[PDB]
Amino acid sequence: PLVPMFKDMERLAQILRDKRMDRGAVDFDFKEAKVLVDDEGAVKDVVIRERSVAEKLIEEFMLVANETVAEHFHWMNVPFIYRIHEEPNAEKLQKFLEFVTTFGYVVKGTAGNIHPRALQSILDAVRDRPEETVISTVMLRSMKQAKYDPQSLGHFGLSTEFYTHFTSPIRRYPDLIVHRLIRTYLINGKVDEAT
RNA sequence: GUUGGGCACUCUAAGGUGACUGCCGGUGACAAACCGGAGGAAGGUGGGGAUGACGUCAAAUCAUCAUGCCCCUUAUGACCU
Repeated sequence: PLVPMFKDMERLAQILRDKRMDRGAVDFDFKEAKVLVDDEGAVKDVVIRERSVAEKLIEEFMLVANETVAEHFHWMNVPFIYRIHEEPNAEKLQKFLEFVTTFGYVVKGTAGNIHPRALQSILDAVRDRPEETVISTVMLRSMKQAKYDPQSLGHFGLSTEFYTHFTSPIRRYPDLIVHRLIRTYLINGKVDEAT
């Protein structure tokens, strides 16, 4: 009974992913380790963490929910919490652009006005190359860390203007705050100056 | 800097230019906003500074005001070492 829904979920996730990549999001697909332990905490193995179709599908659904909530509250113009990723440091990024030129990769843009899509075009060009891992690593080191902020400053890595965390309030206090602000402003209608 | 000297550059004292997110767009209600993008000595409150109608609250404080209610009065007074 669920198989038809799962096939529609896969198609929708692909449509959302295609849109996200066309918007110029940076797909940072790095090989992470997963340490496997037993019930006694003894190490059994160290494997590559793979992101499957099912994880990527849920990722796209949580992303579009997160974007939709952030955009809604941005236009409501009430105090809210955002998940921001600021523009890269122009000096670090200039050094990265000089670095990838040594491998013969030429990027369209200047370090002070780079579009995320221009970085994604490098990742796509280095995919399945020996130099992939290192170009990827030096690109990451040129980016800023994402953080929580009351200002909607956008999310460079996701190439979006509106982003918040809404989808995990059991394990993230920002999401729990987002839920309280939703209840305060939308459900209870409490948009008064003192609130 | 002496020794002149209008003393340019000082300097000092005004006066006056001066900056306005104004220009100018990316987004978007061709909106806002924000990203800006230039000019410029300097930027978005050019930056720090700056503002009453009914003033008003056992605010705060009986050393605010109270003497409160004190009191000692050749002494709950001053002078000396």
